[PDB]
Amino acid sequence: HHHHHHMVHITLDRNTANSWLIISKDRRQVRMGDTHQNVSDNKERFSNYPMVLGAQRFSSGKMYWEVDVTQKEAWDLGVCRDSVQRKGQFSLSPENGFWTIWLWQDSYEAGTSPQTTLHIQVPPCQIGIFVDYEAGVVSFYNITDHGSLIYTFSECVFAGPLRPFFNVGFNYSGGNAAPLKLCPL
Ligand SMILES: CCOc1ccccc1N1CCNCC1
Repeated sequence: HHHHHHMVHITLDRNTANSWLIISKDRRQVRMGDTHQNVSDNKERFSNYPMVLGAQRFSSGKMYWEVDVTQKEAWDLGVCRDSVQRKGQFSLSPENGFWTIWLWQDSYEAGTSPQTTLHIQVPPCQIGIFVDYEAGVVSFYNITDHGSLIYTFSECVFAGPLRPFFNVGFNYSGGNAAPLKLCPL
């Protein structure tokens, strides 16, 4: 791909974070803490999952960013509507306002309903996310494998402003403590 030139500087929005998340001072890294992080509750926080949004809102244009997933066992990445449900249980689907891929139990899947199997020969350590608002496209790239395509959602119905979306995953195993990191441009 030649999408790198639409690079945007993403930072994480503390106010949207699940109360167990720890966001770095520079707002570029997030990990699961071992306990509640001593913040007050608010209507923006994701309550059932270790999720957080980017601060940036997009309603037009082409945008690209990269995320480091090194040594993680489980995570979700992509974009979502600003108006997604924050409280209780829900599935990641375009019908619910999410355009995502994930790693879970040694397999990669796209968050369609039902989910779609991904075919990745080189497990990625960094993922590139490309959004073309006008075209209705969200694409995922394997930076570890020379930028090879992972998945494209097309004919997307964004239906409002979009925010970068992250899930660091639980750490029931003791093997998923590593952070998600936004990579430099
Ligand atoms: C591990 C302690 O639990 C959480 C920690 C952070 C977010 C959600 C949960 N729950 C929500 C209720 N179901 C169990 C996990």
